[PDB]
Amino acid sequence: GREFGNLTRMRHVISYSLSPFEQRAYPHVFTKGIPNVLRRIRESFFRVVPQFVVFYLIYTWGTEEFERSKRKNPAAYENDK
Amino acid sequence: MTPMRKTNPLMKLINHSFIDLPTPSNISAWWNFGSLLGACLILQITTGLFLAMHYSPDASTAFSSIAHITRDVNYGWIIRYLHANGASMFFICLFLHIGRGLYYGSFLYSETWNIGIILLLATMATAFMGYVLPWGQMSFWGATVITNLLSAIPYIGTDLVQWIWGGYSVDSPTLTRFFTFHFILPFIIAALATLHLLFLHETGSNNPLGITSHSDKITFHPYYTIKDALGLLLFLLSLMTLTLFSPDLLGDPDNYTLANPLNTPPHIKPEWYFLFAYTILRSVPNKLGGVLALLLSILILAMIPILHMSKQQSMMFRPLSQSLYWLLAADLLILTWIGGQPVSYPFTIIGQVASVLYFTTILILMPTISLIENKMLKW
Amino acid sequence: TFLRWASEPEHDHRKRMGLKMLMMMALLVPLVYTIKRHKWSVLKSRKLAYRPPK
Amino acid sequence: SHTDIKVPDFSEYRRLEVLDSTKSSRESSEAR
Amino acid sequence: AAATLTSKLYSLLFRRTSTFALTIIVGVMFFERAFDQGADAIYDHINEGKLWKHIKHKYENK
Amino acid sequence: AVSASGKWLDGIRKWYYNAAGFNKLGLMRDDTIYEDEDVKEAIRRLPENLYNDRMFRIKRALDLNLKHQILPKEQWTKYEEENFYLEPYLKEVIRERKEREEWAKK
Ligand SMILES: COC1=C(OC)C(=O)C(C/C=C(\C)CC/C=C(\C)CC/C=C(\C)CC/C=C(\C)CC/C=C(\C)CC/C=C(/C)CC/C=C(/C)CC/C=C(\C)CC/C=C(/C)CCC=C(C)C)=C(C)C1=O
Ligand code: HEM
Ligand code: HEM
Repeated sequence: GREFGNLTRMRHVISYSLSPFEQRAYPHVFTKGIPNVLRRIRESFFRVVPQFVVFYLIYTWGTEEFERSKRKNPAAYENDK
Repeated sequence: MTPMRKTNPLMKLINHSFIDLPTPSNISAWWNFGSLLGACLILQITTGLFLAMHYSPDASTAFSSIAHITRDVNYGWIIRYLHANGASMFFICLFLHIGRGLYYGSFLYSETWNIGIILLLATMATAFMGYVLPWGQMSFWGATVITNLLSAIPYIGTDLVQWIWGGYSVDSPTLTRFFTFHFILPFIIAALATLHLLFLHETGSNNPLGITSHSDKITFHPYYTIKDALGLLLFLLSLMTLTLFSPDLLGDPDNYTLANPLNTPPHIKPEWYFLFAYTILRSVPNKLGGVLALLLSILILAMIPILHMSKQQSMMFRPLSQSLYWLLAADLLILTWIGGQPVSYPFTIIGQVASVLYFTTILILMPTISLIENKMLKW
Repeated sequence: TFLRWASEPEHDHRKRMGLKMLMMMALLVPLVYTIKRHKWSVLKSRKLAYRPPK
Repeated sequence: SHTDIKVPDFSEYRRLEVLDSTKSSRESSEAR
Repeated sequence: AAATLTSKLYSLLFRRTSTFALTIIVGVMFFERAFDQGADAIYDHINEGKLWKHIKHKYENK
Repeated sequence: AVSASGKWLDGIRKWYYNAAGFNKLGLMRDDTIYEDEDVKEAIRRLPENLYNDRMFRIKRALDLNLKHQILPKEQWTKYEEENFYLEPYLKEVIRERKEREEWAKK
């Protein structure tokens, strides 16, 4: 079960391969590669991105509220007189 | 006439682990960090060994020793920065190494998963005692706070703190023992790592799909050697860029001022990799509550395998679980960010909400949605 | 400026080594990736077929 | 039968020098 | 019709691994000098006047 | 029985099925189940033809995942054509385990 000699029992399968020296290292990396990457990105965009956008909104508001708190209070001095 | 790597005992082990190891062919980059972790360890070890030849583990000369390394020792500054920056890289890979298992369901390998928890705790201890060695303001006070956290024990309390300190406060004796412990633990982690790999080989690696890969296994020597040799090159690229262009970015000033037992800086925030737990502590007013929270945090990782309810390993085929996963990650980012900010109204409330959300998501939401997905699949 | 030096006298040397590192990586990263693609091509182009007895 | 099997075309992936099935690959070997 | 440069480089050097190693190490010997000198010249040209070696002239030999 | 709710249930299940990407690789639902000892025995009881088909489709899926490719649209698995071939065998195995456990406690 841990040696290539005996791992599983398969039947009726064929495989075809070519030598590394008989083929290009970057085949269709301009017409077929980029579109596949775009498919990958698009297929998982809405599953991740939006949550991290919420994080950014929480981060900005926080900082804004923190600084907003340190501003002096005109309502604590109107009557101080 | 037969190959000589199948007779010599020392070559049998190398052949099993490295050359003729059956490995799934579709494993992605996520499976590379494992190797990188060991590589980073091997780097740290050597880098630290060279720093030990010029470091004086004494409270009155440790700080001056480092200043001498960076100004008089040939290429001492680069060695020091490589050690410091290489520690952050360790944690980054370690967090990504743990996230992969959480996502793809590698925790089902009980033995291997449990060994990892131990490895994590051992590495966390190593990094904490290393950070106190420089004897800067942050180093001195960070140890004080973290060491005073054992006073919450019901009846023993002070005894452990005074025992660890070797006195009534933090001073030279504490520094010396920490230096020795810092030196030794990494070698203990190496032994644990071998046990980690040991239990792993019995079953093999898990593919991203989660289905049995016994039909598409390939050898490791020609394919994953170069693939893991490309990852290490990228790892070095990132590390060298950090060291050679922004030597002090993931650190914090006040480590370049001599430690003062009397003066105390205001923020006194710990290291970035020990920030999420720090916020969890501050979220609970009670000391005993906070320490239990910290521990309960790590313990969740051990309980995660028990909380699994879906009939699939990978979340690749379970989008609702994926969305929850990413929300949990964002929550961890918020925890880290809060840890870096002073104690104030908005941060405190946000930290409490993040902490409760963290725990609830893991302990409640994940099992429930897993059952829901089993229902929509008519399992 | 003098103080910035006194706290970092390896400034010039640090950046010179950085410059060399950048050019060396630029040459190396594409090369190593090419070797990876070369070795892996045999797997990336593999074609499979299933021919049961009928 | 085992004779119906025939290798599918790999033309897309092949190097420019060995695209056609007419010229010998022996001469290009050293170059490739 | 001339045999390609790579083909000649292969038959004479790359075919025998020992010569393949020999040419590698000689190339390292040569490339090290070339790369080092080129990088140093670029760095100096980016910062004329700043580097002290360009300042020695104003004060030297008493 | 409820018609509108049942149709809504069917619609949302079909939506979830399409959201799961295993149909994109020609995989049936029963191929994705985690392989515990119960599943291992269930697979051992499959007839040769179904076992052979299962292995080949897993190989194709692994091969596609190797190169980050996707099977053509026309060849994607359809929600209505799927056959739950493994359900009867797995159910019998689980029931046998329950009977053994029930006996074992008394
Ligand atoms: C404030 O900031 C900070 C933090 O943050 C809050 C921190 O943290 C820390 C960090 C420090 C700490 C916690 C300290 C941590 C400890 C250390 C430095 C000590 C380091 C050294 C070690 C642990 C090494 C000592 C132990 C050694 C060598 C152990 C060797 C033993 C083994 C291999 C045997 C174990 C073997 C195997 C596989 C794993 C366990 C055993 C197994 C068979 C598997 C077990 C599981 C099972 C069979 C599964 C059971 C079944 C099923 C389904 C589930 C059952 C479920 C049920 C509910 C029953 C610091 C400093 C900090 O400053
Ligand atoms: C701290 C130093 C560590 C080292 C040196 C180390 C080493 C490794 C290596 C080299 C691998 C093989 C990678 C692969 O095949 O994908 C691996 C796998 C694994 N590691 Fe670690 N690891 C460490 C920490 C951890 C931690 C903290 C965990 C937490 C759970 C963990 C859990 C796992 C698991 C579950 C696997 C198996 C993944 C699979 O089967 O797909 N490891 N480890
Ligand atoms: C995983 C293993 C290790 C980790 C994570 C680690 C981490 C650290 C960290 C973060 C620091 C402080 C860096 C700074 O303050 O900028 C440090 C300091 C140090 N470590 Fe370790 N270390 C490890 C292994 C070792 C080993 C094996 C040695 C053996 C001698 C060692 C010796 C030292 C020394 C001498 C210092 C002093 C740093 C200085 O003087 O600037 N470390 N370590």
